[PDB]
Amino acid sequence: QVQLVQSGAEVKKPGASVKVSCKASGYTFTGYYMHWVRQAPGQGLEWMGWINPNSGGTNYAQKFQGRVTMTRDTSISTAYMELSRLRSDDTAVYYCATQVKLDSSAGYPFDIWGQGTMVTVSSAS
Amino acid sequence: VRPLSVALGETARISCGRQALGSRAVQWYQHRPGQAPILLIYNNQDRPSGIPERFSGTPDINFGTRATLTISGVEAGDEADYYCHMWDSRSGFSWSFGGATRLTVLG
Amino acid sequence: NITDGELKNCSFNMTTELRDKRQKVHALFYKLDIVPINENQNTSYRLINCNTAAITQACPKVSFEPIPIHYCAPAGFAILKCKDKKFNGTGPCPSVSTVQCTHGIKPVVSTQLLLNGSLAEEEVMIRSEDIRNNAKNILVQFNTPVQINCTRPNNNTRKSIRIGPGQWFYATGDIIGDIRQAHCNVSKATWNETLGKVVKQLRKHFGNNTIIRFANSSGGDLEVTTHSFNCGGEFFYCDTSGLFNSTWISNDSITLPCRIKQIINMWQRIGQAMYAPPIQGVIRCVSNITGLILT
Amino acid sequence: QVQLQESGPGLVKPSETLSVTCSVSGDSMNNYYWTWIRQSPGKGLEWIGYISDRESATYNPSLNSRVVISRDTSKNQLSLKLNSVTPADTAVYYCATARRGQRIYGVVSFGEFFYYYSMDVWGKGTTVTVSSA
Ligand SMILES: *[C@@H]1O[C@H](CO)[C@@H](O[C@@H]2O[C@H](CO)[C@@H](O[C@@H]3O[C@H](CO[C@H]4O[C@H](CO[C@H]5O[C@H](CO)[C@@H](O)[C@H](O)[C@@H]5O[C@H]5O[C@H](CO)[C@@H](O)[C@H](O)[C@@H]5O)[C@@H](O)[C@H](OC5O[C@H](CO)[C@@H](O)[C@H](O)[C@@H]5O)[C@@H]4O)[C@@H](O)[C@H](O)[C@@H]3O)[C@H](O)[C@H]2NC(C)=O)[C@H](O)[C@H]1NC(C)=O
Ligand SMILES: *[C@@H]1O[C@H](CO)[C@@H](O[C@@H]2O[C@H](CO)[C@@H](O[C@H]3O[C@H](CO)[C@@H](O)[C@H](O)[C@@H]3O)[C@H](O)[C@H]2NC(C)=O)[C@H](O)[C@H]1NC(C)=O
Ligand SMILES: *[C@@H]1O[C@H](CO)[C@@H](OC2O[C@H](CO)[C@@H](O)[C@H](O)[C@H]2NC(C)=O)[C@H](O)[C@H]1NC(C)=O
Ligand SMILES: *[C@@H]1O[C@H](CO)[C@@H](O[C@@H]2O[C@H](CO)[C@@H](O)[C@H](O)[C@H]2NC(C)=O)[C@H](O)[C@H]1NC(C)=O
Ligand SMILES: *[C@@H]1O[C@H](CO)[C@@H](O[C@@H]2O[C@H](CO)[C@@H](O)[C@H](O)[C@H]2NC(C)=O)[C@H](O)[C@H]1NC(C)=O
Ligand SMILES: *[C@@H]1O[C@H](CO)[C@@H](O[C@H]2O[C@H](CO)[C@@H](O)[C@H](O)[C@H]2NC(C)=O)[C@H](O)[C@H]1NC(C)=O
Ligand SMILES: *[C@@H]1O[C@H](CO)[C@@H](O)[C@H](O)[C@H]1NC(C)=O
Ligand SMILES: *[C@@H]1O[C@H](CO)[C@@H](O)[C@H](O)[C@H]1NC(C)=O
Ligand SMILES: *[C@@H]1O[C@H](CO)[C@@H](O)[C@H](O)[C@H]1NC(C)=O
Ligand SMILES: *[C@@H]1O[C@H](CO)[C@@H](O)[C@H](O)[C@H]1NC(C)=O
Ligand SMILES: *[C@@H]1O[C@H](CO)[C@@H](O)[C@H](O)[C@H]1NC(C)=O
Repeated sequence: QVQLVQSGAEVKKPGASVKVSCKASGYTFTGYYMHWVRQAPGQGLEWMGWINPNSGGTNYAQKFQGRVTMTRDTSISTAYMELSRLRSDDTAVYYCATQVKLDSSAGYPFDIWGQGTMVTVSSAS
Repeated sequence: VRPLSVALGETARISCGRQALGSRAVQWYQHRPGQAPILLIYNNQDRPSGIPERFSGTPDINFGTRATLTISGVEAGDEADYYCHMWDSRSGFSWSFGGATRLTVLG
Repeated sequence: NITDGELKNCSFNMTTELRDKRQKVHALFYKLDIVPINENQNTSYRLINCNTAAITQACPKVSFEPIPIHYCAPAGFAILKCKDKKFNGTGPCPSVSTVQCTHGIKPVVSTQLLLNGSLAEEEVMIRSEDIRNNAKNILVQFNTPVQINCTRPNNNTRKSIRIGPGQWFYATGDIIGDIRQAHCNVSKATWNETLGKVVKQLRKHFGNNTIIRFANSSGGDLEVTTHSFNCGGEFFYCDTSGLFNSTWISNDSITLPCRIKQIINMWQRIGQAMYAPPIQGVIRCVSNITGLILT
Repeated sequence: QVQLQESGPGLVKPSETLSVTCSVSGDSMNNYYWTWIRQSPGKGLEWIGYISDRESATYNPSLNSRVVISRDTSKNQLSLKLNSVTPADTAVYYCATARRGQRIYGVVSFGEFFYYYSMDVWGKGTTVTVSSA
């Protein structure tokens, strides 16, 4: 079935790098884009960027310019997301979305989503 | 150590033992036993101050040639040991002067 | 022994026509076609592609030079050509003509920069499908071609060795001359004038007073981050960061470095990898850069 | 228009300090480089190393790196210190000057050039013979 699995992450300390995954199945993985979105607890959504797994061409917003890196391993149809030099306001939940099925041909909007992983940070233990 | 006997009136040509690979820059030196060594040619086409214009250098254009110092109109003063100094691109930094040659005149 | 590098000399065992004899041959390989296998920490190298896919050679009796190709419709159909000087991409076209079939087309492969295309008329063209969304590449076509000269000053040598009964294997046996990096030059004043023209034309779609800035590629590959093309029988990869490094508001030519690959994976697929034979002598390619592709 | 005149002990037992100073007479030094040359009877000239204003002291990779060159701007002199000498090291020592030039064949932006030193003005040179007697 068309779906996306993720891997839950533990709380990280400030100044560390997180590792986010997103694994798809079913439909062909090298045909459509894939976006990354974040949701803060008690606020609205905010878009992070979009990666094209066909050729590795990425494009992300200016809010995270120079701090996030997106890769892809099409040999096993999995994505990745790295982020170092963290802060305290980056406590949120992350999602990876696609546009596998829609009558229109434009890239937006995306409909299918995944489980999602809530990442939060703590200064001390 | 390699001698070369050329009588008076003949124009001789002495070359360097070690060949070069690529862009080249050769310097020449002359040394008499007991005297001080003085350069002859540098940059393969330049002439220093205080030398007769009888030693024609070897221009390095359209790489594929070699380096050789010729002597035109040899006199009594042109009889000593010669030294060749090579500087190229595919060898790095040259330290030693390498082998030398010795010229002898007849009559 | 160049003291403190782009290529490396590798020696290895190879078969012969006689099934019991084994010879030892040496060749030169570029740094982008070799991956270490030990890492702890000695030097024992291997190729890049035969961990995942197979490899075939391109015997040099054929050439890759692009030639004009006309697409001609069969008996019963027809082709309609529009001749509007303000064709923004979609909509009606007043001047329509019917031709037997089209003119020559040069199927040249390129990335981030079109080459040997068709010049516009009286203006530069800025086309796209939807401009108000960041999911469609935007095409730009100039009105005057810019000259660009790529060159690899090395002097290679083709060395052929036997690999079996009736087969042959070519390699770059030796480099004779001066080890230097292959580069590419582009005029500076013409480039700045063309960029001024294109930003003046682009200002029509984004308000009459805005700030336009350029930036280099984002990254994540070796084919869609640099400027990739082929000429003289060799594939180049020339960095293009020294071009989109300006900011616009309200005879000293530019140079660009280039790397060279041999084991390419063009026409993205699995199970196939095309080797490229080396070209003998020197290569010098002049081109008319005309296009632009911008996200 | 500079002349260099060297002075040394000449006879010294092995494994002691051998210092031969080459005093300078002429114009002041601001850009020229200096070099020492050793010549043994039966062997050619030995380019041991050069000195510059950047306190750079490099030598041949086969000279065991046991000799040091120094320059004092107070006395305006140049000296050398070579310890642990061997009686088989008798030779004449010249203190000369040299100039650095560059040769370009490719593109300067990528560093397709290389340097080379040429000794234009020379000195006199004296012979030092070391032994246990
Ligand atoms: C893409 O674009 C790039 C961008 O330019 C191109 O890159 C250049 O590429 C060319 C060739 O590929 C390359 O030229 C190479 O240059 C060397 C060196 O040239 C220098 O020196 C010689 C000789 O000189 C000395 O002596 C004269 C006379 O006494 C002095 O006036 C001079 O100052 C020099 O003194 C220097 O040495 C002294 C010690 O001897 C020292 O004391 C001094 O302090 C100095 O250091 C010059 O002749 C030469 O210049 C010339 O240019 C004139 C005008 O055009 C012409 O009349 C003659 O050519 C003249 O020689 C230069 O000054 C040459 O020897 C090589 O032959 C070669 O030309 C150049 O350096 C690269 N870089 C630049 C910035 O240009 C690239 O080629 C291009 N590629 C493609 C594919 O398009
Ligand atoms: C864009 O079009 C260019 C045509 O102007 C083309 O340049 C030509 O490319 C060839 C390929 O090697 C060069 O060499 C050809 O011509 C020489 C002439 O002696 C032949 O000996 C060679 O065998 C070969 O046929 C040309 O010199 C070069 N220029 C011209 C004027 O023909 C570019 O290659 C094209 N761009 C790309 C990316 O392909
Ligand atoms: C590459 O290197 C080749 C080998 O030296 C060289 O070839 C020859 O050209 C020189 C120069 O005229 C001749 O003297 C020689 O006889 C030639 N030999 C052969 C076998 O052809 C090439 O000229 C070099 N490449 C370039 C572009 O100069
Ligand atoms: C790569 O290594 C090979 C073998 O070590 C080199 O081939 C020889 O090169 C040396 C130069 O150091 C010559 O003395 C030999 O005569 C050559 N042949 C053999 C059979 O050893 C090769 O030159 C090296 N590559 C480069 C670019 O230097
Ligand atoms: C690319 O190569 C062409 C061909 O050499 C260059 O064109 C010429 O320019 C030089 C000097 O600028 C003139 O001596 C030639 O007569 C010109 N020939 C032609 C046919 O126009 C061109 O300048 C090179 N590009 C760059 C940026 O230097
Ligand atoms: C695009 O241009 C930027 C401009 O600097 C390049 O920037 C940086 O990254 C380098 C290595 O990753 C660092 O060494 C620089 O210090 C750093 N500079 C800045 C201002 O951040 C970037 O590498 C270029 N990208 C590509 C793909 O070439
Ligand atoms: C095959 O048999 C022959 C018999 O002489 C022997 O010499 C040879 O070594 C054998 N095969 C190989 C390649 O060893
Ligand atoms: C061939 O392999 C043997 C051992 O596998 C090795 O000793 C030898 O060096 C190889 N040949 C060459 C030319 O390196
Ligand atoms: C082209 O013009 C038509 C006419 O209004 C318009 O609908 C369309 O959006 C335009 N497209 C572009 C890419 O300018
Ligand atoms: C881009 O332009 C700036 C302007 O000063 C310059 O410092 C920088 O070196 C340029 N980048 C490249 C890659 O040339
Ligand atoms: C490149 O432009 C020049 C100038 O218009 C033209 O003469 C040349 O034919 C063009 N190149 C090609 C391959 O058409």
